[PDB]
Parts: sequence; C-alpha cells; structure tokens
Amino acid sequence: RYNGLPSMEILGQAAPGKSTGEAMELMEQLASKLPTGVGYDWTGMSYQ
Amino acid sequence: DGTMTQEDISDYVAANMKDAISRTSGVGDVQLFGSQYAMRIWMNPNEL
Repeated sequence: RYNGLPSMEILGQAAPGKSTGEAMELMEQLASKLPTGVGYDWTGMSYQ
Repeated sequence: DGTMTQEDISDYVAANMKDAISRTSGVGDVQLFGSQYAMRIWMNPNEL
C-alpha cells in the first residue's frame, strides 16, 4: 500500500545515453493509457 | 448528474479523499461534514 491505497512498486532505470528526467516522462505517458481507476506516483529517489 | 445522493457523496469523500487530505503538508485536522458508509443491520423486534 502507498499513501493508504493499494499499490505495486515498480523499479527500473533509463537506457544508456538517456536522462532519468526523460525516462520518467515515458513511464508517465504509458501510465495514462492504463485501465480506469489506476493512477501512479513517484517515491524514494524519484520524489526528490 | 444526480446519480449519487447525500449518503453516496459523504462516503466517497470519507473513503477516497479524507485520509490523503488529512496527511497533506499543513493540514492539522479534517472534520468530515457527513459520515463514511457502514454495514447497517436494521433489526426488527417483531421478526426477532
């Protein structure tokens, strides 16, 4: 559970010669095409 | 749209909105103007 709601932690990283910033943007894009009632958030290192 | 009644609106606020708002930066206390749903067993003295 994350911030009181059911969640599933997904780790990962950007490919070589790619920024963390631009890797995260893609994850966000993909995450908007997911089924209804499903959101996301950034935690740990991605939050800061 | 007039699908959710006063009861339904109060539940969704208590279930989905209240807890996250109460843990938000600067929010000291959150007074719910309504009540969260509960399993109401409305008993009958004649049938008992």
